Formats: sequence, C-alpha cells, structure tokens
Amino acid sequence: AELTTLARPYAKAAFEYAQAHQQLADWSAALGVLAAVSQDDTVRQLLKEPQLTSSAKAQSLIDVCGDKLNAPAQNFVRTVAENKRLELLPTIAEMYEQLKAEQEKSVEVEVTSAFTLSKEQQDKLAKALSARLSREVRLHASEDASLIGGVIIRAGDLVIDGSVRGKLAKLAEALKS
Amino acid sequence: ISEIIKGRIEKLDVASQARNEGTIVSVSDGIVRIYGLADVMYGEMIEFPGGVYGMALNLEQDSVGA
Amino acid sequence: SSGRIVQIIGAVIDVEFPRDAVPSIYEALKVQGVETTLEVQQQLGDGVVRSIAMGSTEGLKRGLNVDSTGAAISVPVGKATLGRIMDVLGNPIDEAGPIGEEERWGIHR
Amino acid sequence: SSGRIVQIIGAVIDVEFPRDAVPSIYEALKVQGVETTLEVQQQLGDGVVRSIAMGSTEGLKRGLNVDSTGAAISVPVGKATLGRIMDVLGNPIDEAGPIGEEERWGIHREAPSYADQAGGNELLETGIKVIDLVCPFAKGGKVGLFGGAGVGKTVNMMELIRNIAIEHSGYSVFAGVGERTREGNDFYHEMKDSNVLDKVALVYGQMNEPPGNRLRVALTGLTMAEKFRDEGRDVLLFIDNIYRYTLAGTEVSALLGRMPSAVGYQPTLAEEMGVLQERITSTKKGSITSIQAVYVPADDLTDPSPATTFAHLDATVVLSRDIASLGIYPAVDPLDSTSRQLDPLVIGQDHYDTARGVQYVLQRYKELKDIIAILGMDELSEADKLLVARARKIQRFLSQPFFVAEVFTGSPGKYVSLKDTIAGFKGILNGDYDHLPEQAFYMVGGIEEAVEKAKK
Ligand SMILES: Nc1ncnc2c1ncn2[C@@H]1O[C@H](COP(=O)(O)OP(=O)(O)O)[C@@H](O)[C@H]1O
Ligand SMILES: [Mg+2]
Repeated sequence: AELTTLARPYAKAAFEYAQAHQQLADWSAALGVLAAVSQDDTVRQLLKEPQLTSSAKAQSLIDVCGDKLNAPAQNFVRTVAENKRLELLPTIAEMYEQLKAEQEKSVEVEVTSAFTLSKEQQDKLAKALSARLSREVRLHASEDASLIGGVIIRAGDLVIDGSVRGKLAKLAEALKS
Repeated sequence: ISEIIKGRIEKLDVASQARNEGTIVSVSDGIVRIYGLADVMYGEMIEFPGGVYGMALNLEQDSVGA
Repeated sequence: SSGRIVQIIGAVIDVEFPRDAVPSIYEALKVQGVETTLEVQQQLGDGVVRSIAMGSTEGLKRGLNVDSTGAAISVPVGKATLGRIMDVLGNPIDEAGPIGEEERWGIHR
Repeated sequence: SSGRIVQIIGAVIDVEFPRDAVPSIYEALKVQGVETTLEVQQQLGDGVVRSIAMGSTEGLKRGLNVDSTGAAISVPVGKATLGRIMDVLGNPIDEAGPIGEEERWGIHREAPSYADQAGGNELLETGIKVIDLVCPFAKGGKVGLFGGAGVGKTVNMMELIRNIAIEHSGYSVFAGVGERTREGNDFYHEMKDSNVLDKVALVYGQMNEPPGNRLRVALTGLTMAEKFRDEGRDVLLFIDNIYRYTLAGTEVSALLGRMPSAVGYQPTLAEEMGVLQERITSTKKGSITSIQAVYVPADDLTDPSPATTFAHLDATVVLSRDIASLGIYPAVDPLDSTSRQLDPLVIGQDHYDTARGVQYVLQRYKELKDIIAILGMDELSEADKLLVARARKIQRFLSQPFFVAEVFTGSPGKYVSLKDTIAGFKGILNGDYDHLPEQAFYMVGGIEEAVEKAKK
C-alpha cells in the first residue's frame, strides 16, 4: 500500500491532539527531528535489527532526539514502534504539515521564473494568488533557465503556466492534430 | 541536524555484521528466514550450527529464505 | 522460562517467551491456570512460537502464563501398557488407576 | 546512471536506479561482472524497474551494479544473418566466429498500419493430398498446424519446408521456440547437408533456456524477417512452436504482480498474442509467407491459448489424436481443418465440389459409427452400406508416405500433385473403385498405386 495510506491514521492523531492542546508548532518541530534522525544510515541500520525489542528501538530514538520531543511526542514514538511503523516517520511528518496548513489557511507556493528574482515581482503575484486561493501564500521562488521568458506557478495540484515554452508547446500540438 | 543530534550516535553501540554472515529470524516447515546474508548468491549453500546445511532460494529485500 | 498467551484462534495458540528461553519445535508447553498442554509447531520470531492445543481452548484468554517442559510429548511404553486404555498424552482413560511405567519415550522419532 | 540489484526471485530481477535515470519500458540492462542482460518490464516507482533475466541467475547477488543501455535488445539484421545460428540476444551460437552486421534493429516494433496491408490469393501447392484438398495454402498467407503431443506438427512442417522452402527462390527464417535441442541439431545438419543452409537464417531458443529467452526468441526471428520484407523481398517464416511464447508469459506473469485469469493464464493473453501475430504479415513492400505450429494443451481445442490463436490465421490445419491412434498419417482432421482459399471463385468449382463431397461422406460416416458398433452393419440400408465402404476408403486415401518420415515407416516418400488428388477423390466418391479392398488405399500416393497395391 501507499506510505501515505499507512501514515494517515498516525498523522491525523498527532494533528487532532496538537490542535486540542495548543501545540501545533511543538509537534511540527518534533516530527521533523524524528524524520531526520530515522533517515540517518547508522540509525536506519539499528532500527532493522532482529535482536532488539520494539521498546529498545523506540527508546534509542528518544535518547538521540532528547529535549526535542515533549512527553506526548515521546508516547507517540513508542506507539509507532509498538505497531512496527518506524519506517513511516518521514511520511507522517509530511502529512502532519498538510493538515496544519489547511488549518492555518496557508499554502507553500513554488514559483519558477525565467532568470528573475525580485520583491516587486513577488508581491505583485502573491496578492492575486492569495485572493484566488483564499489563503495566505508562502512563496518559494527558484530559477528555470529552460524557459525562454515568463513564469510557472505551482500551488497544490493547480498549475498556472504563463511561460513562452508553454506557448511553444501549444503551437507545436496545433500543427500536427 | 544539530551538532548535538549529530553526536550521541557514536555511543549507540550499532557496530556491524559481516556480509557473509546472518542470523535466523524464523523456523517453520523446513523453511528458514535469515537476516543479514548480503553477499549470498541464488542457490548458494548456507552453514548452520550442528553441520546442518541450507540452500538460499528467496533473496528478497531484507530477508533470505533458505 | 514462562511465556504469555498473545493470540488464540480456534485450536491454534501463539505464546511469547524471553529471547534467551524460546522453546524448540515440538516442545510441550503447559498453561498455568488450567494445565492444558500445547505442542510447538513453528518459531515465528521476536520470541513468539505457534502451537496446537492438546485439548479444548474454550475459557482460555490472552495474558495467561505458559510453562515450557524442555521435551516433546512423552508417553509410557513397554509391558505396563498391555490391557490398558490411554489418551494422546499417555494418561489412562479406563478408570483402572495409574500405569506402572518404567520409562517414557517422546512421540517424535 | 548505474543501478543495484535489490530483489532476485527466480527469473525476475528488480534493479534500483537514480530517480532521474530510470530506464524505459523494454529497455535492456547489463549486470556488472556477470554476463547477464535484463529487460525492463514494469516501472514499480521510486527509481526501481522490474526486469526478466535473459540468462541464469545462479551467479547473481543483491547489490551487483547494473548498467542502462538506453535502448531495447538490438539484434543484427540483413544478409550477414543467412547461414548462421543465433540466440535471443543475436549472439552467434555456432563456432563460425562473429557475424559481419551492417545494422542492428530493436526487437520491439509497431504492427504495419491498416493502409499497409495487402491482399493476395495466389494458390501455393504443398504436395500433400489432405492439405491440397481441404486446406489450400496461399502465397503470403498465414498457416497454423494445430495439434496435441505426438501427432505430427514438426514432421508435417519439415515436409512443407522441403516441398516449398527448398524450391523457394527467396530467403527464409526458421525459429525454434521451446523446441527439443535434438530436433534443432537434426534440422541444422539437414539444411547444411542439403546445401540450402545458405538461404536460411536459424534462431534457436530450446526448452533448457530461461523463461526470458523463450519469451523474446519469436521477436528476434520476426525482426530478421521484417528487415527482408521491408527490402521488397518475398520471405518464408517458420516458427517451431508459438505456444512456448504464451507459456513463458504464464511462467513469469505471477512474479510480475499480475492476478491470474481463467485456466491459470496471464490476464494479457489476447494482447500479448495480438502484438506478435499482427507483425507476421504481408504488406505492400514484400510478402512474408508463414507456417506456425500450435500446441493444443491436453488435445482440448477450447483451451484459451489455442482458442485465441485461430482468428490470427488464414489456413487452419487440425491434426487428430484419434486418427494417429489408428496408424494414419498425416493425422489431419478433414472436418475441423479450413482455409480462406476453400471458395469456388478462388480454387474453381470442380475442386470445391470434390472437397465438400469428401466432407459430406465423412460427416455421415461419423454419425453411422455408433449404429454399427451396437446393432451391427447388416441393420443399415443399401445406400448406407455403400457410403460406409467409401468413407473408409477416403479415410485411408488421405494417408500418405512422406520423405521426412522414412526412418519411422521404412517406406519410400511420395509427392502427389493437386490434379492427381482431385482425380483420386472424385473417383472414390463416384464409385470407380468399389471393388478394391480398403487396405489398398492405405499409405500409397496417387490412385494408380492403390490399383497396383490391391493386386498384391
Ligand atoms: N507422417 C508421419 N509418418 C509416420 N510417422 C509419423 C508421422 N508423423 C508423425 N509420426 C510419428 O510421430 C512422430 C512425430 O511426432 P512429431 O512430428 O514430433 O509431433 P509433434 O510435433 O506434434 O509433437 C514420429 O516419431 C512418428 O513416430
Ligand atoms: Mg515437436
């Protein structure tokens, strides 16, 4: 099954507890640290040993993280270990932010221009995108030298392309169809 | 992440296991599942304690079925 | 050592033991509160073994303690068995008292 | 870039590549150190591809580096392939050193378009009485030799090769798919000793080879025939058993993560068959004439594999185990065999009437057989007694001694022309031979040899 399918219950549990106790930022930091630690080659290997018990694996992950996990996050790590799901922590961390973003009414937009970075350009597009989405927008601009001129805006599954390369694609299919 | 989290790991006692050795995980109906035999070739012979020998048939991702 | 019933499905029972005390295949196990006998069929990993009950499982529950006997089901053999009726575990079922056995043999050879 | 083996299970191997360097479907991969080729069949996701080995996996391990070749299996094509024996990868499997190729084609290709098909009814004579009568073949047509185990598929094909390929002025491709290695050796020495090896390309993938080899051998042989067709030439393509291509897909289908369908077959049975069969055709550039032997599991013609094959062929020749069990060869069923050429406009009214006349007598005899078994022969009408005698003569006049079967019978081979066949059957139906015993017609040739045999 899709890692997202297996991680959905755990991510939703973390979010519904975090929201009801005013901890939406503490859990964000804890899940991000747990994901990183588990991905390390030495920790990866330790977590796949037949000699260690579920509690021993869980404990080892809490000691490396330390202060970064609050009491509740420590209990969540044990629950994930007891169920043998410690290979899903990066996915649980990703899905938690998505639930939180819909709650805070925000989107992490991924703008890709043809050789340009400017505050005048960003604030001119961010008001229209914020108005259209009805959410706060966290632009993450980048460079795409591939484009002749223009910009491609990615937000969720929505993709607004206003690049000349897109006009060339349209012109090419029109002639052969 | 932090220099602190980068530390502690050298005191976790993970060590290592030779690529030519592994450990038995389960025993059922003449089939044995082994963890750690990274250098096994399909059809190769595996040596167990007591002079018992096996033949590697399933070289799956994280387990060898002998 | 002593294990805990972790799963029950009909006649089949799973028992968890300490990693240094896991019973071998065909080893006989006894449930502490009912004295029901179990025969180990396979080792599943994590100290867990799967067994078949040598009696009824009605009334058994998860968390009950289980004792490993260190040997397979052993039954009385020789002249003392003649003219007597016995069950699967070698117990007399003819109401004529105990069997005058000199030795017992395991049932797997 | 470079990949690592992550999972070996039988003939199926998974290889993990950088997520920016995932090889294409049907792309060929090479294992480092070991001499093994893997073809990508599926892209599971996360840079991993599922592939099938074109060799053995006994020497393979987890972690071996695999190289992407950027293309599908490329085999040598053209004049350099004539008089040579080759494997699925196109490597020479004869001791005559390397092949001087001037071009390599990819085994995977699209079928010719609907506008490229060509229609022709030129009658091709075979020299066999039963076929020339009820299954007249056509130049550029598709022929299928359907039959179970031990009824004559190889023998009949060898006789055709001899009565057609040897005389054929153009080139020829012979593909041994899931064949016995002994038959391949006998045929190679036969083409070499007959001096005809110079105009025949030989591709062999026998039963001792891994599933992947038996799954692509047919595409290799067909790729060589397509190069010759596209040059404007007339080509002959002989396939020893096309069932082994379907079976290799059944053997590997479950390990590829596909749920099974009816009679434990791959769910892609009809598409995998259509993708191969639509390339074996005669276009407007050149003409491929093809003969395929089709194995019938447990003699059951309703089995999904044989049943899906009939629609792809122009001429369908059916071999019967019940006829072979009576010592009658060729064991062709004249009531189940059929051809698109069996039409009055194409073969003429005399031939067509003689063929339908023979089929009518044999169908009527099939329903009188049970009557004769229970009650007896005297309880039949005078018309039925006469019809039963002629049916038994026609059934024996369809047997024929073959030149490729002299080691099995001890009797010399015979070649009957279409004129002689029609005359012999028209005579038996008319009554011109109601005095000769039924044993005089068994294993003879033309109708004159039955007349000579009767006296002795
Ligand atoms: N035309 C024939 N004449 C004599 N014997 C034949 C003939 N065809 C088949 N046979 C018998 O059967 C064998 C041929 O079977 P084969 O052609 O290999 O069948 P298949 O390919 O259908 O398995 C011969 O060895 C012989 O014993
Ligand atoms: Mg054959």
